[PDB]
Amino acid sequence: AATGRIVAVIGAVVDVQFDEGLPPILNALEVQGRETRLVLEVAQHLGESTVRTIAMDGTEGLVRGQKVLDSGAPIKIPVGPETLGRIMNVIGEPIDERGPIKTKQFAAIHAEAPEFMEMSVEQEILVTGIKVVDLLAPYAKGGKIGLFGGAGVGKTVLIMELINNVAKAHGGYSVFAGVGERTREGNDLYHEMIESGVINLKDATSKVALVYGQMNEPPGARARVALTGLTVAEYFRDQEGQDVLLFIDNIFRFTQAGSEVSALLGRIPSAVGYQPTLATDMGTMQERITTTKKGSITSVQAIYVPADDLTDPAPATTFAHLDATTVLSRAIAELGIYPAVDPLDSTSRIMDPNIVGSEHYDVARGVQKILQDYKSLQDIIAILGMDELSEEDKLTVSRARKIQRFLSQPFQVAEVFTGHLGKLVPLKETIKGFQQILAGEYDHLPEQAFYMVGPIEEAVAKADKLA
Amino acid sequence: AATGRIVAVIGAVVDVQFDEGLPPILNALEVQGRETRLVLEVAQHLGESTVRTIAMDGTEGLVRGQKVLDSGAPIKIPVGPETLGRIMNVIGEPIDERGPIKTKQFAAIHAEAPEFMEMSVEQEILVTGIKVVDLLAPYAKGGKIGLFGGAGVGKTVLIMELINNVAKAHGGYSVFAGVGERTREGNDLYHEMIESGVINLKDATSKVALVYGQMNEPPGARARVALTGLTVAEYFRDQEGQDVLLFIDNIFRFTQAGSEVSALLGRIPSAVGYQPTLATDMGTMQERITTTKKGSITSVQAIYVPADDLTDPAPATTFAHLDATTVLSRAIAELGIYPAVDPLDSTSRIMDPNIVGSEHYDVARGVQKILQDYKSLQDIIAILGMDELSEEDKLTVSRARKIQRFLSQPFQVAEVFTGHLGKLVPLKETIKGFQQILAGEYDHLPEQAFYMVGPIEEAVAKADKLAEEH
Amino acid sequence: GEPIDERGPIKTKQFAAIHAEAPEFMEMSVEQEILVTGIKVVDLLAPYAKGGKIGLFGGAGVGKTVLIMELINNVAKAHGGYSVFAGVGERTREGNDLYHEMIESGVINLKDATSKVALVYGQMNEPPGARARVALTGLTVAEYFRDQEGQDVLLFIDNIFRFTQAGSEVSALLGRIPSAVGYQPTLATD
Amino acid sequence: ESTTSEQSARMTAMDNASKNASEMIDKLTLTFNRTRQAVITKELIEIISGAAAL
Amino acid sequence: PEGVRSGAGAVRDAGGAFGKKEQAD
Amino acid sequence: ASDAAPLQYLAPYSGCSMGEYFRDNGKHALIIYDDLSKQAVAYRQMSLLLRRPPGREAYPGDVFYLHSRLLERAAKMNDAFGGGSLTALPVIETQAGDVSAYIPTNVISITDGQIFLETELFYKGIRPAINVGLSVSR
Amino acid sequence: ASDAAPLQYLAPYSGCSMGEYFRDNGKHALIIYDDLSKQAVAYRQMSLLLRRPPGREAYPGDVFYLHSRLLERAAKMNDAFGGGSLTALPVIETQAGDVSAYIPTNVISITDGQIFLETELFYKGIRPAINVGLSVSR
Amino acid sequence: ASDAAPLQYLAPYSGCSMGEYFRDNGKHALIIYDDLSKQAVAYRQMSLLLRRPPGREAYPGDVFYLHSRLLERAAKMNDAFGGGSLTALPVIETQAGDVSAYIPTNVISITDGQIFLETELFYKGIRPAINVGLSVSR
Ligand SMILES: Nc1ncnc2c1ncn2[C@@H]1O[C@H](COP(=O)(O)OP(=O)(O)O)[C@@H](O)[C@H]1O
Ligand SMILES: Nc1ncnc2c1ncn2[C@@H]1O[C@H](COP(=O)(O)OP(=O)(O)O)[C@@H](O)[C@H]1O
Ligand SMILES: [Mg+2]
Ligand SMILES: [Mg+2]
Repeated sequence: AATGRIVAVIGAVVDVQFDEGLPPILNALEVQGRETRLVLEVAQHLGESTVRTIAMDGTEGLVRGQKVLDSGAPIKIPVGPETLGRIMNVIGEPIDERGPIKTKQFAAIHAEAPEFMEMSVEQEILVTGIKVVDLLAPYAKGGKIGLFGGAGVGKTVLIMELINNVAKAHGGYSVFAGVGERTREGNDLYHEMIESGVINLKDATSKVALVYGQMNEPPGARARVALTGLTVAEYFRDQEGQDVLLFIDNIFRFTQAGSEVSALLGRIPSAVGYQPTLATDMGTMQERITTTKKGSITSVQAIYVPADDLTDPAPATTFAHLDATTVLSRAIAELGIYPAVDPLDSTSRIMDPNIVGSEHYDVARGVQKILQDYKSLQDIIAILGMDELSEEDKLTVSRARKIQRFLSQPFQVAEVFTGHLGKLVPLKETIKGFQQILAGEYDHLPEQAFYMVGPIEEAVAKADKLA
Repeated sequence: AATGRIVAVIGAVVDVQFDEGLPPILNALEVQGRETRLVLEVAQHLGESTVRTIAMDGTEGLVRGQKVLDSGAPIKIPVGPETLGRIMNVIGEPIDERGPIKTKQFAAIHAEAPEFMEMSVEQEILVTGIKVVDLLAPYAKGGKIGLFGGAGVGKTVLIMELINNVAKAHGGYSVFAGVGERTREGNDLYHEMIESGVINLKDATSKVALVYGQMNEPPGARARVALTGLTVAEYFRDQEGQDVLLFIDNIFRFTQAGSEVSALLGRIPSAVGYQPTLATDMGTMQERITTTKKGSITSVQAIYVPADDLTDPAPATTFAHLDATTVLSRAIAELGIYPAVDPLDSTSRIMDPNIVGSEHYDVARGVQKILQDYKSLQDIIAILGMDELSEEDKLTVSRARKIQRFLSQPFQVAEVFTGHLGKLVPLKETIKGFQQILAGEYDHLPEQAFYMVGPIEEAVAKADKLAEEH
Repeated sequence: GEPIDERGPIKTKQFAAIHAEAPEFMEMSVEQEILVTGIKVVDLLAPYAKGGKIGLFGGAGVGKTVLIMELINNVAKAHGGYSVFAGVGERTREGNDLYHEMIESGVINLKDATSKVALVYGQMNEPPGARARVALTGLTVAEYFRDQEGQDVLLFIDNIFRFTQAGSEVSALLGRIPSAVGYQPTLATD
Repeated sequence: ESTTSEQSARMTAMDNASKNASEMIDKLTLTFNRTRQAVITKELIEIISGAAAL
Repeated sequence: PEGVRSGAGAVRDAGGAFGKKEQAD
Repeated sequence: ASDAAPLQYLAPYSGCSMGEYFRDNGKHALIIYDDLSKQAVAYRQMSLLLRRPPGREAYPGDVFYLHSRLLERAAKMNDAFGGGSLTALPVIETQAGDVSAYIPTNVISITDGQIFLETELFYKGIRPAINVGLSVSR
Repeated sequence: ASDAAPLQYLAPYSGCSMGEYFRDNGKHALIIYDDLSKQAVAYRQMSLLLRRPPGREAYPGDVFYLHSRLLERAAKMNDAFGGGSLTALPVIETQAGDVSAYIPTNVISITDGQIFLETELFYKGIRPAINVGLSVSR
Repeated sequence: ASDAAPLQYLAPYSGCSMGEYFRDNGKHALIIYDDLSKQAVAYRQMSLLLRRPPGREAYPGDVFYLHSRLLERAAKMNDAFGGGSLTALPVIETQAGDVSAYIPTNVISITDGQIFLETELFYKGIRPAINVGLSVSR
């Protein structure tokens, strides 16, 4: 439509000058004279017919005076029912060496959040087969879920266990978006999805689509992948009536990548070096992943905490965008309890008697009270010792130490490097097993018998063998 | 005699350009074309015929190019004996809806401090009726007093009881200034002083003048009301040879107000986000509250400590300007002892054997020694139980606990809270009661008899009733 | 490099600059050896390494100066080497005491050519730029004995910490953004 | 017979308690030092940032 | 002098378990 | 959370101005500001983009005056003006139970009282988790 | 140490390219980076003199990308591309065994396993001093 | 405190120059500096208003050089110069007994000993409250 000239190149920020026809904000531009396609996005209007842009690829080899062409619309990607079983990238180009993607229509990345009158307020429960989540902080259908944890504590093993347990039996479609992670894990996921049968290469019976931008990409790309996943997630919700599952890995890299360019744009840093616009641009992205009167979306997101700190500005503003929280701890993982879920720091919105029933709620509140009481005796035990306690305190210590063991469980996806067998518990058995321990029926068993088992019946047999 | 134009409005800072004459620093300017009165004060000369000013009210509705006039002198306020029983503004305007203040004189709020050869060397005790103050940290006539404390420990109740006890029995006049506080309390004080007869709406026998600027005002006004308050008192000290009283509530807001405009004036911040001109600005104002050879001023000031931290730069640089300090603590208040005065962190300058005698001095030092010795015994009790202690340690603890209770006292302005009538205790009973407890003449009584009483004669009468009701 | 002891000019034959470069890769020794001092405890439990660095944790009242002078004497007797002393941020009173203490022991002689130590002083009341270059002045003197005569040398430094502080003040004066805990950004390369 | 055993047990208990206290006071010091450095760095950055924006 | 030095009454100032245990007795 | 920062900055005053209508006509009203902590972040974002110097934690220099002029508008009028009233109930959130932070200490010293909630009492079966040893009402 | 900072910042990529030569020609190679912490320190020195906003521990905000690029260039090619390989063993030093710092945690989230060496075992005599409880390979 | 900053910055040198007169004429003198911290605050104010780069706790880079010059003019002269003397006793105030702040660490490193005073010994009867454990003269 119109042509410009490059005036300055610094890192991942480029400025262009237009003689006539100044493009509007959020439009895409094309660079002339390169082997591979390179696209720029307009961000600011400076003045004197100049704009400041952000690149989506490497910017080595650019010379002042080079030509830039205008397109006239934002970034558009192919969307439809033929994206199932394929692999895309930031700007919607196939990277699975299988030819072009022949869809009928396209869609733009940037849109607006659903209005106030389109919200739904129904609530139900989702069963995962994991004791801690079902007993303490159950999930829901059409809600947001977050997994907090440090480095090396096990977020992605839990995400793969949830995929294995829930995704297979689902009747709808699924979307997996990977942002700022390892490439070899993506290759492993692709090959195991080929083996299982979710991806079929000889017909049209696939039920998953993949979008990837990993940690080897410049910061411009990593700041835009999640919206590329969101668009293909939203098409299946609006145009078709379907239930969609969306998995996002380390949405924290969406925030970090945005602060690597804030300095180059000429802004004053706010706190701990972060950009001043940290909550608004997160709120813009998060409000689109919702459930409306046309469909449902269930979200599972993994979040990262720098230097094992929960007061950092990045993970401290995500608590307000969730309906269920699961917090992982390194100290529990040191003691050998897997999964390392903190039972005194996880919440859910549907833990009330009128939804889950009275019995479940009473059992959960009793186990939480018992767990809280044992934590307040640590200082005395750590110095004076166990002998100073009375009988009731010793009894509470023994029961709390027995309860802690029974919360661990073996996973099926970890059988390869643990030498065990996976287990899957129904809800009623967990409720009854915790009731029986609370009632004191198993005070004559050693505390080492409640370690890494499934239903309660396996504890008595392992205790019987370990005479 | 000069006229200017507004060229910039940012926040609460305005810039004016003059074409004929340049007003000096610390001058008052008046804006033309508003229904109310807006006043600007000059701060800096920026060159090229421009000044940078600070507003004393809201700045909404201003338009670039609006005319401004020059008055030719600093802020001037009415002063004299016709301002008794009236409420006035930062710039001297009635706010009690009773007509104008008709005096014959005016004064400028920016003056200079007295010199070295005008100071006085006099020290006499001033009895108040409170046991802790009269025993461990006496006050002096013509001295400076500070009341340090955090949020919610009792500064305002104490400063009200000081007024109720000292002000009414005083021949001279009094001034009260409110800086950056709640309006709801300023409504309470006004109606309290009418019932007591100190303020009269019909006769001409008032004794108090009031100046108010509260926390709903822009930072420009909150940083000047104290000078307006002390300018009134200087008149009653110099032009008339009479003793005056001066009460100030939260002088801390005078410093906080100056930190909200320093950045807009183009300054590099100092430590913990304070302006680089803290100590000098505090010192310039504080030096004017003194008792020279022409009159006497007795001042009481309330100081706020943020987050119970006494190392903060605002309260840290205030200890040097005082003669007696009382420190309120939150730990003591949680035991239920009021007033929550810390007995091991209060000081006075006239606590000397040659000024208060030997008996009074020995009693206070003996109390402080046993209160210090009590602390060390509480570490042993944590590990080994109470009963393994020797009998001498048990006697020491029993005496210390009884000494601690006897320092509490019911006030008269707190009858709604506690539900008891107030008490006043002279000095001799205060000395004798502690001397007897230190001797050991009341080792056969329970602790509860020494809680919330006046003299020593009432504790045994309380114990007898407790025995009768058992 | 001018005398401050009121005895006259230092008449020599050559001059050298204080800014130089480290020896190349092909001039290093590929073996490690031991320097023997003649003290039982050091030579038995914590031997010194030839061409190495030693850290001396200590203070006052535990005989530090006697140890310094005894090392100065022993290395000159058993091997035939000279020594250099450098005081970075030196108090004047202690430097006068040290100067007068070295004369009576015999390591400095005022009557003939028998001295063994050369002293370089940078005192506390000098600008920060001056207190950051004294160590290179003390190193340049010993490099002559090493290269032009082929002998072994000993070098002492009063305090290595004040060398860091003096260099930390210059960066602040030149207007550079401070690093962690208020140190210069070039802490490791200096 | 009983008194001697009581004394000989109390001595061992009072030895183990001091061992545990010595173990705790060693981690608390390292935590204190790290926090002390972090406070200085955080308070210097603010002054630099507020000086640059003028 | 450089390190952390304790004083008298530090057990009851922290307000941990031992302080309340001391108070109730 | 999807609206622009100026709207979140302007919202509480727009509601106080609606509450003041009843106060001046002899009627009584109640107002609630949910999460006052989230207005200060929008004010800080709006001020920084206007090239104003930062302060502590990059907050503007007058965050105290932002709330002081807001919480002073609730009052009880006498009979000459009608007898109306207006009541306020702000809300604040703290990080890891730290009440001695920057923002909370400002708003503690303005109001007439406070109610404290704790997690340890929440998990011990005490619901609602009101700490009666610290809550006060002046 | 005597070399300038940019030379201590360019070094690893230069070795990585020489290693990548073999990987694409059907051969196998191994590379050992002695210390990435000193490279991080050198990069921090370079950044501050360019007057860029500091962050945690005065490190720039692009430290993660600096190592993420480097350690992603070791892979195992398939048969159609030749079958070569490249293996990497980075080394990092800690202070008083603090593994919850910025750079050590940053690097752990990149590699595929870690080996822990303790000092108490080294002092008591166990050499090599490997903590079997913590060391892991995926 | 009512005087300008430059006078509070010039005061100690003027008093040292008066005492240096006795030292050069065979007599002895003694000088006492009260509150050396307030001179440093007065000096910091001018440097902050003159647009010089700040440092740790906003002090300028040549604050150590300001106090090292002052305290190096006390000496004992030999017989050729007469035999005079000059002795100094500076005073410094600490916050919460913290001896690792910026200015006390500077001043402790220049002088020849310290006399430490405490408040716990004051209220148990030991007056003057001198702590013999942490006091020394070299
Ligand atoms: N359920 C589990 N059972 C056994 N080991 C586990 C489990 N979860 C995590 N781990 C340990 O954690 C490591 C993987 O961590 P990872 O899931 O990659 O952490 P993150 O998700 O934070 O990157 C494995 O090597 C394994 O030893
Ligand atoms: N005898 C007493 N003296 C002082 N304060 C008391 C007394 N009895 C109860 N209090 C409580 O102490 C609180 C102190 O309030 P106030 O003086 O307004 O705090 P501040 O000192 O912060 O101004 C009052 O709310 C009151 O409930
Ligand atoms: Mg992972
Ligand atoms: Mg008050």
